[PDB]
Amino acid sequence: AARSGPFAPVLSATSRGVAGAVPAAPVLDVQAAARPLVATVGLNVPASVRF
Amino acid sequence: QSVPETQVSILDNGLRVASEQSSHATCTVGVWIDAGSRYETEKNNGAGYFLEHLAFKGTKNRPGNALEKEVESIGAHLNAYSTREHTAYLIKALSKDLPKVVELLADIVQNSSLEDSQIEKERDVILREMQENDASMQNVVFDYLHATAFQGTPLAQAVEGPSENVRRLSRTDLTDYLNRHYKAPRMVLAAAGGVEHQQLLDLAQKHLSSVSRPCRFTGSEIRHRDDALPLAHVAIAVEGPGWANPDNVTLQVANAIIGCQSFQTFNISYSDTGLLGAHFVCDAMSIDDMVFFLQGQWMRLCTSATESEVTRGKNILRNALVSHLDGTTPVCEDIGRSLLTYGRRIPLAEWESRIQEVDAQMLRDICSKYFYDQCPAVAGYGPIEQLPDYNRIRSGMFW
Amino acid sequence: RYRELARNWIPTAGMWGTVGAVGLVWATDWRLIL
Amino acid sequence: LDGFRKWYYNAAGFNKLGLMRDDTLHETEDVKEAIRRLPEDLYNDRMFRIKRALDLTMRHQILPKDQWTKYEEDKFYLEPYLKEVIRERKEREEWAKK
Amino acid sequence: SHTDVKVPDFSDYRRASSEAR
Amino acid sequence: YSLLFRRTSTFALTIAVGALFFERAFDQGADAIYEHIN
Amino acid sequence: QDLEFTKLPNGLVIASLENYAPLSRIGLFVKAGSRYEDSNNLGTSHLLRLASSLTTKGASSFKITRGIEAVGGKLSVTATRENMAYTVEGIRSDIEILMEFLLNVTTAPEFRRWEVAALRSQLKIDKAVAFQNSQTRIIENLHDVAYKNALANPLYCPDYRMGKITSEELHYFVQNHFTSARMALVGLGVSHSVLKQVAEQFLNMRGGLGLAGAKAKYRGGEIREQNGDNLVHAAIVAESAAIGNAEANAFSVLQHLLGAGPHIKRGSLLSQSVAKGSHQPFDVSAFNASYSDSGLFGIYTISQAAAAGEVINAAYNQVKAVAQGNLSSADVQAAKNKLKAGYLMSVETSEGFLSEIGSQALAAGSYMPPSTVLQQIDSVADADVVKAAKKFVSGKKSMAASGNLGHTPFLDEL
Repeated sequence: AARSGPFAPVLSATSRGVAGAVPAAPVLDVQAAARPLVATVGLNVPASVRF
Repeated sequence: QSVPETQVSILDNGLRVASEQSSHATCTVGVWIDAGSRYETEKNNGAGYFLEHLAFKGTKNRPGNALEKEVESIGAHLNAYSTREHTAYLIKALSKDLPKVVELLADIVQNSSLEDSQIEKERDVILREMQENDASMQNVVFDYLHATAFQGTPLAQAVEGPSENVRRLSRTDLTDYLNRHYKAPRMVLAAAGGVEHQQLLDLAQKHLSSVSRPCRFTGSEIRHRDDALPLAHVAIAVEGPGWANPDNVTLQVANAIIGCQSFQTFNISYSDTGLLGAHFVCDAMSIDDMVFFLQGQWMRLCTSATESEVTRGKNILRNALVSHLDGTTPVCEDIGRSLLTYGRRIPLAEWESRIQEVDAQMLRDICSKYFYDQCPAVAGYGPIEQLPDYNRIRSGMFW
Repeated sequence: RYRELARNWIPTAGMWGTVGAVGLVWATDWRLIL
Repeated sequence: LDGFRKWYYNAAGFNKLGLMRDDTLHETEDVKEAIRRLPEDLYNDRMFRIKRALDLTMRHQILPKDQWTKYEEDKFYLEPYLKEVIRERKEREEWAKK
Repeated sequence: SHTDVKVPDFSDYRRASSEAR
Repeated sequence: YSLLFRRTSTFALTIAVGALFFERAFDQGADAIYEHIN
Repeated sequence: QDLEFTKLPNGLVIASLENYAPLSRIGLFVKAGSRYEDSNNLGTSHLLRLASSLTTKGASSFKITRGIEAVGGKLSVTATRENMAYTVEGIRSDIEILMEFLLNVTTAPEFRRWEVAALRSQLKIDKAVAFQNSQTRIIENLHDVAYKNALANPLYCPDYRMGKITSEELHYFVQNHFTSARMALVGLGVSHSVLKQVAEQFLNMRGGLGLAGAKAKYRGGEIREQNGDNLVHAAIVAESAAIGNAEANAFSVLQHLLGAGPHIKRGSLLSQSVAKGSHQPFDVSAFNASYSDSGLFGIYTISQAAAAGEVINAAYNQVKAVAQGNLSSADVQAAKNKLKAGYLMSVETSEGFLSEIGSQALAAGSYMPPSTVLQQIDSVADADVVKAAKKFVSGKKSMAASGNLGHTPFLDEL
């Protein structure tokens, strides 16, 4: 209210309930720790994470 | 309802000062002017918009930021807008400040100063925004639903005008539009909220007492195809009755019956013309199904209304079009238009009478008069390949 | 609500039947019937 | 009447193929709706029951007697839900007439 | 943007009463 | 337009009726023309 | 007819005003915002907000939707981090069944599992529509980096929690926060009596004080989101006063001195201090969000990425000038006039008036006449404003930034 000033619709959310549009808002084959990351990729060998 | 009647006292110049006192402590004092893009003659197509930009940048009395400063100091909100037929400059402010809310408005309508220096900047502002105004797809769709429906008339041209004119505009031109379309008989000083009508009339006599004293719908289609956009916006309209036509109310009830995606409905009214229709945004693949859906509905009302649904529509209209204590701004706005369009402020009791006289038979009669076997105006923007062409929409306008 | 719906089509339905019927008599070239 | 019922039960046979009453309800629009609402477990269970039945029919064979359903054990998993679908369905209908 | 160019004139085609047409 | 060209139903009726008469009329005129030629 | 604020014994604070209006409005206010969740039920208040048209014990979803649309009435849900408000409005001749529908929705939900399973996709769509603009994301990020537990919870459901919110979590949240001692029923255009009768047929059964929330703890920090937008958005806040203190009035006067939105279309010590050095387009304002235990006050900037640095610095420097006593009494008087005009225009509309009464009810159980406030805002004095400023310029800051942040400074540089 008084505090809202020009930030009301930002500190508040109002569902319409009953009374630009949404712009159309994967799955991959699947511990230790602390060894700095070194990502590797290859022409033939599949890429991997060396976490 | 004990509605506060809108007492409107006219002035010599013809400012037709009006007012609707309300308990609210703050008020909205605005000036309406019967001047829009419809009164422009394609050589000054952005004069009203560019004057609307220049009107807050200082007047003789308030050089530089004075205007904004004072209206800021007083604590009031200064707003202005322009349509194809009306221009409004209104201030929301504590009622006690009417004395200055009115004198300030007087400067804004007369004695305004269009510094060429400022003119240059506003040109840039307008131009640049326009360069981006393309982001408002909906406005685009609605400014073509206007171009293709009112081809060859002054109602096709937009409020902003083409970049061309914007760049090519000068103080004198503006001065003309200002001195031509700012006449006192075409002006309403509207006040809503905690104002006294006699004090406002005395202030209008003291200040503002100096103000000097065939549109056609063409069934057509514009298709702006750009397949990189994620969503498509399509508007389909027919010729609205007008502002004064009585059947407007039976058409509003019809819109309340209708209420894919974002399927809004509009009844835009101008002086004895208008656009009555629907705007919807959908993924391309569904545009045709939407259209089919929508056309079926209009047709439903035309031949198969139901008292129950009419009621649903009358009630939604009733809760709407109240413009009563909805706030000083909205009310003042309504008064502002009511004096410009109807020549009087229609009270809410008359609106309720015109709503309750609407039944299902006259609703399907008026809908058959305005929707059945009519040639629509279609405006599409986005991936609109599956949007049907004019024969299919033509044929869907009848069963 | 349904009654209203029915009422609206009753006359038009007859119109449709009549339309076909007019052509029917013609197509049937029945002199006995109309 | 239980005697009658139980008797009819054995006569119908849906028990023999390891299927409760509900398992044998035609998938009309409404039944289908209720089916969806079914908690996943019952759904997955329903499926195995049905799949099993199909396999047995394939061989024109019935389950060992012991595995047969029991008039008493038989539970109606969908009944509670189906009613709702019908209730909601009817409500919408009457409202239509309004 | 979207206003610079206007509807091209179809006058030639335009059949410069709608019920009659 | 307000009688036979407003709604499909109206359009249908005129078609049936008009065709009903045009048939005989056409033959009748043809009689004259045919006899005229011969 | 001054609001007949009355507190029923249970705790419900009933309030009403017979304005003899054509269109009335009845709202119900619950202290059940997103601050009452923890890490196990995040996003439950968002689904509760979107679940207002579900099947209730007394009316189905079809009956509620078709009955509210049959009379043309409106049912809406507004939610802050502290409070939820369910509001219905319509013609006076239909508000009996409107109160039936609203009180059924508040008091006796069912939360069927297929209905919430259908609603979770709408939850995702609503979150995307809400985060279509940069201000919402940067304020949510600012709250998340500013607080530790309570006010750091987002208004919108997190991405992992979609598909995981169950009926039992909604039932637990309703049973633990929708109790009578945390509820106020406020009606404009209705008789007080009816509010009470509906307050006994409903709103009286759930009468505990509910589950008490944790005290919000400040953390500080800065979260940055590099996303390649054309404009850099940056909010820098610090801890401020809470609801119920005169220092909150001092902070409101301080934001209206620094700049709290344009009064004029297309166009503030901040704005002046930025515009004297930068000719690029910008938008600098003061942000203040105060809740019943804690408040955030700071600056909000939108600017071109390149100038993003010194513009922020310029805005910060202006607040430091106010922290050094460099202000005039006419500026503070203009700030007070702007604040009181904003309050009066906020309460001049019917739904804003109903919200205000509602908030006051839940917050202090009492109604404060607009007049009273005016003299209290006047109480704030120049030094008071300066004081709040120094609080901001000293208190650990929290910074949420988004855009092309190659020239956006950090807190240790700011």
